This record gives sequence, C-alpha cells and structure tokens, in this order.
Amino acid sequence: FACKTANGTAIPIGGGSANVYVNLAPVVNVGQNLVVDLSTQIFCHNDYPETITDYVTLQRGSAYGGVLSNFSGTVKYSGSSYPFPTTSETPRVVYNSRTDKPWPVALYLTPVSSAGGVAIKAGSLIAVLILRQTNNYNSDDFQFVWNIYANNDVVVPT
Amino acid sequence: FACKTANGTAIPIGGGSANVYVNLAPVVNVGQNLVVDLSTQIFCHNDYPETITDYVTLQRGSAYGGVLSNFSGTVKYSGSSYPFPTTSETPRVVYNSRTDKPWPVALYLTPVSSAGGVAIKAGSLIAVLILRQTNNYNSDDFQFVWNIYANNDVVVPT
Ligand SMILES: CC(=O)N[C@@H]1[C@@H](O)[C@H](O[C@@H]2O[C@H](CO)[C@@H](O[C@@H]3O[C@H](CO[C@H]4O[C@H](CO)[C@@H](O)[C@H](O)[C@@H]4O)[C@@H](O)[C@H](O[C@H]4O[C@H](CO)[C@@H](O)[C@H](O)[C@@H]4O)[C@@H]3O)[C@H](O)[C@H]2NC(C)=O)[C@@H](CO[C@@H]2O[C@@H](C)[C@@H](O)[C@@H](O)[C@@H]2O)O[C@H]1O
Ligand SMILES: CC(=O)N[C@@H]1[C@@H](O)[C@H](O[C@@H]2O[C@H](CO)[C@@H](O[C@@H]3O[C@H](CO[C@H]4O[C@H](CO)[C@@H](O)[C@H](O)[C@@H]4O)[C@@H](O)[C@H](O[C@H]4O[C@H](CO)[C@@H](O)[C@H](O)[C@@H]4O)[C@@H]3O)[C@H](O)[C@H]2NC(C)=O)[C@@H](CO)O[C@H]1O
Ligand code: NI
Ligand code: NI
Repeated sequence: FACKTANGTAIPIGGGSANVYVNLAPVVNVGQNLVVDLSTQIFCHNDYPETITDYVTLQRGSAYGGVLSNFSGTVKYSGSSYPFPTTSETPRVVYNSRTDKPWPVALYLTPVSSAGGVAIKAGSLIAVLILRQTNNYNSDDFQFVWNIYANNDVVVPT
Repeated sequence: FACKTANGTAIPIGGGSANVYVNLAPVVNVGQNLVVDLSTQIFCHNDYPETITDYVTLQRGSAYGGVLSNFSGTVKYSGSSYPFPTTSETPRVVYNSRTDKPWPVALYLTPVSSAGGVAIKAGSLIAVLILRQTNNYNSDDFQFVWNIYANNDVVVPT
C-alpha cells in the first residue's frame, strides 16, 4: 500500500509524510464554503490485492493557521460528513486494487464572523490530514501524514 | 449539551457525527409534498441549565441523491422557513433543560415536474444537516453533523 500526489510526490510502503498545496477560492463570505477536495490530488493503491485487503481511515484532521483561527469546518470522507477538526477516526474505506484510487477526503470551510481581510495567507499551513492504513493480513498499522498548504491568499470581505 | 436519535444513537458533548435513518412517505405524486420531519428523530439537551444557556443553529443543510436531483423544497427551523439547500445559518434556538427537546428541523420537498418512478432509492443519503452549538458561558463552538438516509424507496407515480 502506498500513495502519491498529482504534483508528483509519493509516500512509500510503510507510511510517512508529504506536503500538498491546494488552490483556494480567493474571496469567501460568511455563509459560503471554501471547498478543498483532496480526491483530485491524493491517490493510493493496494500492492497485493489478490491476497490482502487494505483498510484506510481518516484518523484525524486538524486545522492550522488562518483556518484554525478564522473558519469552522466539516470534512466529507467517502460519502459521510463529520466535524473538522475531527472528533474521532472515521470508518474504513477498502482498497482492493493496484489501480490508483482517490483518497475521498474533502474539506468544507466557512468563515467565522470575526474573519475579515486576509483570512488565509498564501503558502501557509492550513490543515493536517492523517491517513491510517491497516490490512487483513499482518500487524501493519501505518500513518500517511498529509500537510495541506494554501497556494494563495483567501480574503473575507468586510 | 448533547443529542440523541430515536431508537438510536447519541452524539456526545463536544459534537461529532451520526447517521439518521428516516421513514419517508412511499408514494408522492407531482404536486404532493414529502415532509422529512427530523423533530421526531433528533433531540438535544443542556447539561448544566442552572448555570449555562445553550444556543443551537442549523448552520447548513445540503441535499444528496434523489432529493438533490428529483425534489425542490425548503427547510423549516423553529417555525420559520428558509431555502433548502440552505444559503445562510439560521437564528438560534435556546436549550435550557436536561429534558430532551426536539431539534425543530423539517424538510418540505415536492417532486420536480419531470420526476417519475423511483425518485429516492432506499438506503440512500438524502441530506446532511449541521447543527451548531454554542453557549453563554465559555468559548465552546461544536458541530453535530447529521447524515440523513432514506429507509425506503419513494415513488412518484406517473
Ligand atoms: C457560582 C459559580 O458560578 N461558581 C463557579 C462554578 O460554577 C465553576 O464551576 C464550573 O461550573 C461549570 C458549570 O457552569 C462547569 O462547566 C461544565 O463543565 C463540564 C465538564 O466538567 C468536567 O470537565 C472539566 C474539564 O473538562 C473539569 O474542570 C471539571 O471539573 C469536570 O470534571 C462541561 O461538560 C460542561 O459543558 C458541556 O455542557 C454545557 C451545557 O450544556 C455546554 O454548554 C458545553 O458546550 C458542554 O457540552 C460545562 O463546561 C464546570 O465544570 C465547573 N468547574 C468546576 C471546577 O467545578 C467554577 C470554575 O469555573 C470553571 O473555571 C473557570 C476558571 C473558567 O474556565 C470556567 O469556564 C470553568 O467552567 O468557578 C466558580 O466560580
Ligand atoms: C500460495 C501462496 O501465495 N502462498 C504464500 C505466499 O503468497 C507467501 O508469499 C507472500 O505473499 C504476500 C502477499 O500476500 C507478500 O506480502 C507482501 O510482501 C511485500 C514485501 O515483499 C517483498 O519483500 C519481502 C520481504 O520483505 C520478500 O520476501 C518478497 O520476495 C518481496 O521482495 C510487502 O511490501 C507487502 O505489504 C505491503 O503491501 C500490502 C498490500 O497493499 C499492505 O497491506 C502492507 O501494509 C504493505 O504496504 C506484503 O506484506 C509476500 O512478499 C510474499 N512472500 C514471498 C516470499 O513471496 C509466502 C510467504 O509467507 O507464504 C505462502 O504461504
Ligand atoms: Ni505499488
Ligand atoms: Ni446529558
């Protein structure tokens, strides 16, 4: 089991960490959501699907920086919605093919009423999402840690 | 502050996520209404009412599946109606007793004029409703995320 990003970086068998940059709507008002869909950027696969079934959760999602200070959020994982920052590890998604399959995570972020001006700075860390991978074969229990960075400033009109 | 569902589950203090399985009118003709009344399904309480006032909004409601594609409608929250899918967070409802009190959310849906046949597939996701809870006591700001599923097919006769 391993994963890769659309930009080209990889996290190998056994887990690790990577940095992912995301494009953000540059202007967001109270009542609107910024949608950060990581399923177009993070892809994983099972390396021995004939003999092993891989199980993949969103172990935790955390907010940083301007997302932590200026937004409230939800996360959608494989069709179900949860608070973001997260309160518990999600149910599992099965990975059962050598063909890359997206990691089905998307953030929905909405400004709090005190947000205004530059609420998320370009290049800043906005979130950490921890993918936990186990299987039905041995004791492997690995973390793939995705550090999510903004490409651009996000402004909340005042 | 925490919440529970009928014959069901709980989302504890600090928020979280749950699935709610709802029975739906099985036959809804064009021009008839499908009401999804969550006030019989979702109940909340204040855990320290002698000292704290809890405030609860419908921060967002979103449609999925056959409700998104085959119905149009509104959401009523505590006596007032609003567009559904929602465009703004609602006014607050006060919770001030340890006795379970309903969350006063209902969807009022009507088939689109081209709908016919199976318009809501049994077991499918129909809505996500985000309950936001704050108080007059500390900085708590917690999301209770309700993933709403149809227990049965809804047919629009032709
Ligand atoms: C006359 C007067 O008011 N005197 C003050 C005391 O009331 C006060 O004691 C507070 O009282 C509040 C109730 O109003 C209690 O708050 C609840 O705490 C629950 C958790 O308590 C446990 O965990 C704490 C750490 O998590 C720990 O410190 C405690 O000892 C307990 O083990 C919490 O679940 C609850 O919140 C839920 O419920 C409400 C109501 O529905 C929701 O609004 C919330 O969102 C959440 O769902 C609520 O917070 C305090 O436990 C109690 N503290 C103590 C030590 O007894 C004291 C202390 O004030 C606290 O300390 C000050 C410094 C400040 O930080 C306050 O915010 C704290 O409550 O002060 C007296 O003067
Ligand atoms: C009929 C039959 O197959 N009988 C079995 C043999 O299959 C079995 O041989 C093993 O088959 C398993 C697959 O089920 C292999 O498991 C993977 O091993 C690789 C690493 O393998 C390389 O490294 C091994 C030593 O480290 C070498 O022996 C081997 O030759 C290779 O060079 C792991 O990377 C895999 O795990 C990764 O992928 C899975 C799936 O995505 C994830 O779940 C993991 O978390 C991890 O990301 C598997 O562990 C194993 O290599 C095969 N062994 C050999 C020698 O070929 C044989 C051995 O016990 O037993 C017979 O009964
Ligand atoms: Ni591989
Ligand atoms: Ni209670």
